Amino acid sequence: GPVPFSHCLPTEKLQRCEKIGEGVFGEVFQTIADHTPVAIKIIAIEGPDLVNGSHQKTFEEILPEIIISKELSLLSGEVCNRTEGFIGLNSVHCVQGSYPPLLLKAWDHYNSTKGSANDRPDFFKDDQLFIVLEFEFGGIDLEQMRTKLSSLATAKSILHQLTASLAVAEASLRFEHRDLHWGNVLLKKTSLKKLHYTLNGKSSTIPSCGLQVSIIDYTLSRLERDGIVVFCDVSMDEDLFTGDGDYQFDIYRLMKKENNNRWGEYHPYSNVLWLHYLTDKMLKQMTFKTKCNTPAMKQIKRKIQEFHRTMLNFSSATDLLCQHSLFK
Ligand SMILES: c1cc(-c2c[nH]c3cc4cnccc4cc23)ccn1
Ligand SMILES: [Zn+2]
Repeated sequence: GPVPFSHCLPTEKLQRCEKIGEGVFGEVFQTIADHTPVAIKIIAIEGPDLVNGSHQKTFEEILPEIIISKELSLLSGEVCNRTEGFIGLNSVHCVQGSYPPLLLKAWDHYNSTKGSANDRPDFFKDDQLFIVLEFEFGGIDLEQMRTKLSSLATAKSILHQLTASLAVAEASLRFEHRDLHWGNVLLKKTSLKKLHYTLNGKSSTIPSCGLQVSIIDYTLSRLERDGIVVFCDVSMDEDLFTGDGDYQFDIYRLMKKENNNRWGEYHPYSNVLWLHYLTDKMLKQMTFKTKCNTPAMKQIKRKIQEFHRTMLNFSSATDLLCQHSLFK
């Protein structure tokens, strides 16, 4: 059976909710559970009302996200193919109720301060179902940190972390993110100097520059285990491929070209495309505490420029991580 909203979000948890993000198919709140920060994603399912410009997902249409979230969450505890560069999934519930006024309050504050593209979620009836995913808290997204990084050395760490994470998921799960815009890259402060990953049994380190990167939001993602493929089939979707105003929206069309609109197949080139979009963002749309005025910064910039103009000649995140000069 579904449980009441109160079972997942009792009052003290609701009272500490702060909205941190959104999309067509999800509101995301930060809160505290057992004195520990968490991020809660809430998705309306199975209901008749339009929400945020779409029909609601069915339970079946949400399973891919749940499954892929569970799989990627495993990767921090594996051995041969191991990374912390995804996000932990703690729990999944099916909840029933109208939307809690306290969530509406936090939604309102977000709308007042950052602005929303979503409908105010205030029209759901007390029979409405939602999926509630509780994740580990992964930090602040790269878009909101676009004026906050220390230098291009930090950016280099971020690219390396992302490439490694995607490589490990490629090797373990034939994973493609398929929607890795800069909202889906989280940064968190760490006092670790060196982050560790293991790819096909070989362990390596990455200088952190004080950040841990987490890749989030598996709504468009694809993977497989033992020949069973889990993905979001967008072969008939029209909107996803007619965006403009940002390279982000070319990526969707370039992915479609690479895979011939067959979304069940494995095309890890999609990870390269996203990494290219991210590198592009770092070179064009970011401001740094240290400017381009030292030999070191000139060199790292030159290297990231060389990465930008050569990376699309590689076939996967694995290929980039193993072969590209940037990571040597
Ligand atoms: C839209 C926005 C988001 C989103 C923005 N900022 C976030 C921070 C999180 C931290 N940890 C874990 C998950 C988190 C999720 C988000 C996710 C999905 N769709
Ligand atoms: Zn429970």
